[PDB]
Amino acid sequence: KRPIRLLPWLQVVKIGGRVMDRGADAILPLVEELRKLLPEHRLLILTGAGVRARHVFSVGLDLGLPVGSLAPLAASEAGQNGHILAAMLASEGVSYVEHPTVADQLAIHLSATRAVVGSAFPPYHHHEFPGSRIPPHRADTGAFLLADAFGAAGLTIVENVDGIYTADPNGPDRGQARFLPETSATDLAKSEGPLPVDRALLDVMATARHIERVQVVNGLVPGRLTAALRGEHVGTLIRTGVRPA
Amino acid sequence: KRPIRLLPWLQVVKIGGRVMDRGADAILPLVEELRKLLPEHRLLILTGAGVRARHVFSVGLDLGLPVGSLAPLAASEAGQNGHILAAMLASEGVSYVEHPTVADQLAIHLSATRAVVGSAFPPYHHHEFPGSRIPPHRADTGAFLLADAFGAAGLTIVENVDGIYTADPNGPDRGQARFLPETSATDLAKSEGPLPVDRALLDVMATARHIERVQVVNGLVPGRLTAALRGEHVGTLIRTGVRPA
Amino acid sequence: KRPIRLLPWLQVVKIGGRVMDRGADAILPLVEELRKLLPEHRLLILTGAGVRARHVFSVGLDLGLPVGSLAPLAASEAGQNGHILAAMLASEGVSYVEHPTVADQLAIHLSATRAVVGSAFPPYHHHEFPGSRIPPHRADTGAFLLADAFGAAGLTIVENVDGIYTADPNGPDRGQARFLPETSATDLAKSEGPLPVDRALLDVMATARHIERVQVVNGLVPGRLTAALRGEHVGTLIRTGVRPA
Amino acid sequence: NSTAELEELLMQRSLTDPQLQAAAAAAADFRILPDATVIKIGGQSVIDRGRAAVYPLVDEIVAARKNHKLLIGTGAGTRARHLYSIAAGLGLPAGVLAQLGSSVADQNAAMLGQLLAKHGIPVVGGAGLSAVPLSLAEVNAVVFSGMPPYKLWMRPAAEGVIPPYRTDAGCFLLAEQFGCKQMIFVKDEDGLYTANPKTSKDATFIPRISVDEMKAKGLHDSILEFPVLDLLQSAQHVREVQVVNGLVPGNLTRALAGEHVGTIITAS
Amino acid sequence: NSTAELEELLMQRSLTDPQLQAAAAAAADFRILPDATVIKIGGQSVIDRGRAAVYPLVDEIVAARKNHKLLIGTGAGTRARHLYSIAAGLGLPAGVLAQLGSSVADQNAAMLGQLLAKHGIPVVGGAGLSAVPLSLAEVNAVVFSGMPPYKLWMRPAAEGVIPPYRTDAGCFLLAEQFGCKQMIFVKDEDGLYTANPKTSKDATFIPRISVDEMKAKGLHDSILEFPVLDLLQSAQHVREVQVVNGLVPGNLTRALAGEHVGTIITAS
Amino acid sequence: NSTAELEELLMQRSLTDPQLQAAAAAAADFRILPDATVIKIGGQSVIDRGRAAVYPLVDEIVAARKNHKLLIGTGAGTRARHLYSIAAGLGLPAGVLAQLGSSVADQNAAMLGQLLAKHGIPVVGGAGLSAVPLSLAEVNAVVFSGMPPYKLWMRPAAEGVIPPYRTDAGCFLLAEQFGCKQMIFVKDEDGLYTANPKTSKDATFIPRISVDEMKAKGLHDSILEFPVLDLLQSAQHVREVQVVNGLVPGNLTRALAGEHVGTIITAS
Ligand SMILES: Nc1ncnc2c1ncn2[C@@H]1O[C@H](COP(=O)(O)OP(=O)(O)OP(=O)(O)O)[C@@H](O)[C@H]1O
Ligand SMILES: Nc1ncnc2c1ncn2[C@@H]1O[C@H](COP(=O)(O)OP(=O)(O)OP(=O)(O)O)[C@@H](O)[C@H]1O
Ligand SMILES: Nc1ncnc2c1ncn2[C@@H]1O[C@H](COP(=O)(O)OP(=O)(O)OP(=O)(O)O)[C@@H](O)[C@H]1O
Ligand code: MOO
Ligand code: MOO
Ligand code: MOO
Ligand SMILES: [Mg+2]
Ligand SMILES: [Mg+2]
Ligand SMILES: [Mg+2]
Repeated sequence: KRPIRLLPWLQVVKIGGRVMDRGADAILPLVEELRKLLPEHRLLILTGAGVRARHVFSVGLDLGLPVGSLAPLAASEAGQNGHILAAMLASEGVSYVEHPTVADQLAIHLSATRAVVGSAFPPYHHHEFPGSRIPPHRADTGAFLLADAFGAAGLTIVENVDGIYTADPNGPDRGQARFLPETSATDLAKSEGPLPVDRALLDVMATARHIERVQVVNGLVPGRLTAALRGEHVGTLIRTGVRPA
Repeated sequence: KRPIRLLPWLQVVKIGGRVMDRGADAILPLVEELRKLLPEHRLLILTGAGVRARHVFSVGLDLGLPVGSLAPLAASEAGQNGHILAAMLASEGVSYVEHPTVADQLAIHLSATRAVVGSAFPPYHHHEFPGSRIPPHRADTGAFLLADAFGAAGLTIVENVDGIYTADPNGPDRGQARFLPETSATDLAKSEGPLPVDRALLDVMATARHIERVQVVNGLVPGRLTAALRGEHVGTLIRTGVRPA
Repeated sequence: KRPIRLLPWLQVVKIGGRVMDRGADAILPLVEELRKLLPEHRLLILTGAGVRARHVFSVGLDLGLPVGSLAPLAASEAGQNGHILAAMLASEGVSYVEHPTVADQLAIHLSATRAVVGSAFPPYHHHEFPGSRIPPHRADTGAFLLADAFGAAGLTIVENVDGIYTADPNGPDRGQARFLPETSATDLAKSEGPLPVDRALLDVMATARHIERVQVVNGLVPGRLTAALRGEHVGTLIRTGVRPA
Repeated sequence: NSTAELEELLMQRSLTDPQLQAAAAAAADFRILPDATVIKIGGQSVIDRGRAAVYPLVDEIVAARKNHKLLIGTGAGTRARHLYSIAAGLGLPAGVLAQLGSSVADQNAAMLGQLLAKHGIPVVGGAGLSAVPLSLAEVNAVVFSGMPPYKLWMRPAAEGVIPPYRTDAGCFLLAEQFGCKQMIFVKDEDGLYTANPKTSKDATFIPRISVDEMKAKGLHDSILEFPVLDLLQSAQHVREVQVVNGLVPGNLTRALAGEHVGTIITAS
Repeated sequence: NSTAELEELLMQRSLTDPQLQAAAAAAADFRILPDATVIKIGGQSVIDRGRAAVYPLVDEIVAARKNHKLLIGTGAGTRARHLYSIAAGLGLPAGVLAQLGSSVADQNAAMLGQLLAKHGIPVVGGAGLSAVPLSLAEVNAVVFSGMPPYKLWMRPAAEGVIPPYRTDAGCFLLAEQFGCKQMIFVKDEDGLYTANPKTSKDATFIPRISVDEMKAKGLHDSILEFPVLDLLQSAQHVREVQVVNGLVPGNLTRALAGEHVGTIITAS
Repeated sequence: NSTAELEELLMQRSLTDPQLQAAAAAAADFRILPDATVIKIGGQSVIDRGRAAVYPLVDEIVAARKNHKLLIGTGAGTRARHLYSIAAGLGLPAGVLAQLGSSVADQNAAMLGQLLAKHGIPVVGGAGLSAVPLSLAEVNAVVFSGMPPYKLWMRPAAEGVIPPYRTDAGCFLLAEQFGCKQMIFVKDEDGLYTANPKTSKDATFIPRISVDEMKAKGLHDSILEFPVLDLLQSAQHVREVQVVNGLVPGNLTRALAGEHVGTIITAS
């Protein structure tokens, strides 16, 4: 059998770092939608890194630093994004919590308030896997590892696009990009081109214990996060491979 | 006069380490009974060490380490037992809290949720008293020091036996063991044979400020913890020596 | 425009260190008044240092230590005063919280309970400004910096006197002291004699973003703190210079 | 891959873009601790056995640091296997068990610290950047705990709740990321065999072998945690490892001198 | 001001009392680190530029610590300006932006630590009381982050939400409070000019100038953060500062030797 | 008591079982810091008195560490007695007062650190395992705070809320558990007398005495905290202590040299 579900009533939301990079134009509508969601769900909001992590890679790689050194440096940018977002929701009782509090005390903090914010990056730090000079375990991977370990009700990834395409919709081959309403983690893992989610996310999905699907939706369209949290199909659905019992 | 009662509405429960060592057979019925107690009391649950602490003593003593070194090493095992127990109750809003949070912020955390879990070992660490090569201030002592300092409503010790006998009911002289429904800390301190509670517990009881009695009950029988928290006599009562004003 | 108000529903109260130095005669009536205020406001209570900080200055100055060394040493005394006060209110669910929790998680903690206690000293520490051998950024300054950064509803300073006079009412020239029911931070900054509030408080008021007025009231008279929190004029009003929009 | 192109890709593309990955693969390579050796002291192999096994190794370490810079990691052992049993019987996930195991390896690191304190060798957090002790002839070595920091974020194995990345992985990845020159696993066996020497009588010793050869022999999970073999093949700095018997007096010292005691496992 | 009078005032008067302030001003003066030099390494000036600028300075620092005790602080830079833009656009107060900037300066201090670890130079908190490293010939230097600890208690500027006290103030006040002997700012310009050399062609170099002279020339906010000029005039221990170009190889070393490279700004 | 029997008892019996206690009493005895000396610097006796008392002792410590390894603990003093008065008047328990006292002893340890930093002597947590500083001729000493870690778990006295285990107990138990060779209490009196020298004129000096003799003379709570006398009789490593006058220049140094200054209190 599977491990038990520690927090079966939890809903986890991951905010893309490059969504935050857009500034108030995107954060304010997002903050308004999250305010209205507070009475409806028990939310753990996790933030990604964004462009600032590409700059530290640019500097770190130029200095020749190993992937174990760049991993935690990029994590800092995701934490700072979480502090910004939590600050905008402080009047509603939301604050940022550290990785130790998420791992061991999430139950008390969601009893004290409706939602909390944290960093989506996992604590792999200087023990990151070797191979690629770019840290593989990034924000998408960290959020799913937590959501599945807790046995949460779901994980929703908020992006700056409608979902996953057959090619980069903002890249050189954007003319051939075809939207994918639904896909499986295994099918994605066998394609070569770029993606909007970490490739490590597909690996941990292959060993997932509880979460059956993850939906990628566009946070730049008000209402889709709300609809996705109710199971409405408004983006790309990724089937992890887990079946019921 | 006495010091004031800081938290007069608190009930403290100490779970024996060797109860946790029995595994799911004993933890699951215990977890079910605690779930039903959450709406009835404001609970601080403290866990003991168990057999794993005997193994570190075996290794530490063989290495010749002083009692000040073995004390904190055994404490770690009680903390790990607390993490296991708290994890089973996370869905109900319970989590593990560290010694600093217990000492200084218990009031806020029991306002946020109904109950919390912590380590029963006190922070004597490398300042443990000399004399015996076995650390004297263990889980029973730590739990009573807290309960009495807070002026709690009571302290209940959960064991793997019905109470205190005249001899070890699982030892060589188990044929002569006679159950003791009620006793005083002074009477116990003057006997020589083994006991199911720390001998240091009887010393701190002699200087107790508020708690008048501590009941030792069998956690392997569902319902006795619940009955003991209402003052029902279902185990061994230890009179500390404190009288009313 | 101004920065947004992070916690517009917050009320901040600063307790003078020399009020705590008076002992139970002053703390017990104060604790009773705060108990009755808990259901009425969302309170952040901050404590000052007092006479113990003058003693460490006496020793530190005799040792020739710089102002950067004396600043954090005095802060410790304000923290200890906060632990004493919070302990008296633990039965009502109040506890002491550290500077990091105040800066980043005040929203969650005031959702868990009605009020919390903290140190009024700001973390300038060994980066204190040079010039005077006495640390300038003290308890009054730290409390206003927080209250204004949060955009709170107000800040009330609790003293051992009725308010600000034209001279020290307990000093050599107490015969000429004239009570000041209302004044402006700029007017005060241009006078030379002593005051009951930090002179740095007047500087940060000149750059204040939200708080328009701070009232200084006598905590030795039960009821004035309660009246001041409702905007009643029972002490000295200090106009910071901020106007509405 | 010019830097102007790498920086252009780092700002325009997703990190998953193969061209960005390729551009980053051409970056310079810096070794943080190129002159250090990482050593794992086994939990059950050594530390659980008491003074008979720990005291001789403490003496070896004290004498070895005169000529070799050492980062000494600790395993977990018996107490960790008991925690895994309790938690696993309750149905707790791998991430929770991972947190429990760290407590055991931390205990063992503390006990070694009690014994090594009078020799100037501390127990530390952040062994890879413990710059002061690793630059003093009076010290020249530190002790750390062997479990990795994943904790609740531990990646589960394909089946079961036992954390797949434990003290062998924790110590190895430290050596890899800080560009150390040597990785030595100190166990209670002479090295790799064809069959398990504990449970098989006709086992043959293997002095040297590659990861690919081990898997073909069905030896992927024998004397090392099998995920380490894959980490080894992906490593940038530590391309081979050495497993030695810590219960043989002087085995550790002779390995630090370049003698071919034990088994050497090569990435390729 | 006798001590009996000072202690009498410390217990009878308010700390605002001018007589108490005057009595305290006569106290003895103790320097904690009288033989150390504080150095700021610029974020955008240096660290953001990569190996071309960082590696030469790492080499300078490694060689300089043989003869000079150094406390090396780091600036923030590009990533901090991006955070200020995001937060400022949201209307967040200066105290919140101050917390965001510390994260950048901390990152830069870590990256220098990765490079300096093999030389025995650590990244530390509490550089002013890092007694062990600053007393060893094998070390004799430490790295710290440049932002001050004010965080949400940051005093806002007269206008705007940009924290007015940043890495120039953080490094300077550390040198001042611990009574260091020298403060050196390492930028990407040769020093102070009459006009901005980046945006003006007919600028004239200024080798030496006082705070009062800078303000009269309209140069209060040029190569240094202007609040530092006022902190400088109130300083007890560090009464002048020196700004040098870190992109010139050897400039830092020559400044530590007493050569008049760059610009010297005097309190009076 | 063979180990097989000890391990059999450790797994079958309660830790309260006398046979298990007896078996554990036969275990080997390891000293962690056998060559160190623990010294307490009094709060009111010394530190509260200012430069006249602190500066000479700082000089003594700087010169003494050339030949003696030192762990220097600090007392609390005046500010702690004020906190006890405030809290006690409110009816707060001993455990709360214990937390307040630690803050005072920590302050005093910091102030000594400010003065000793330029000499390479740090203020530390975990003095007993501060391996690096205690193995360097440039350092060879550390400073720590004197209060024990019991905090809210402090055992109350028979009567009153004043914590019975304070800085004398904190420093002594550190010396005992780490197997140090010597314990020196630095007060403001020459040593033990028959009557209180402060409040009695016809007092006679006592150079040497046992714990039992002190109690018979009614001197159990005189120059030391009386619970320390009982801790002394139960000690495994530190079987005697020495009380000296810190206001006499050179008294500390002469005690470290073996001169019989002050009073020696023996366990038996
Ligand atoms: N196959 C694809 N489908 C959709 N988007 C793609 C694809 N390949 C590349 N992209 C690009 O990925 C971008 C999203 O970038 P990315 O996922 O790196 O940021 P993020 O997820 O917001 O940040 P973080 O991972 O730091 O939280 C899209 O805007 C799009 O241009
Ligand atoms: N006089 C006695 N009366 C009852 N039990 C006794 C007595 N003497 C010895 N025992 C033994 O003590 C055992 C309980 O063990 P113990 O108290 O060490 O574990 P625990 O309290 O669960 O663990 P911890 O103290 O680590 O929390 C009983 O099962 C019994 O065999
Ligand atoms: N102009 C003035 N008006 C009123 N009080 C004054 C004035 N000048 C001096 N004082 C004195 O200041 C005293 C208050 O002291 P002070 O403000 O230092 O303590 P506090 O504010 O309680 O302590 P802390 O600042 O540590 O919180 C009054 O009791 C009064 O004697
Ligand atoms: O980080 Mo917290 O643990 O809000 O009580
Ligand atoms: O450990 Mo906590 O302090 O739940 O807010
Ligand atoms: O200090 Mo806390 O963060 O009550 O949960
Ligand atoms: Mg993405
Ligand atoms: Mg028991
Ligand atoms: Mg005042």
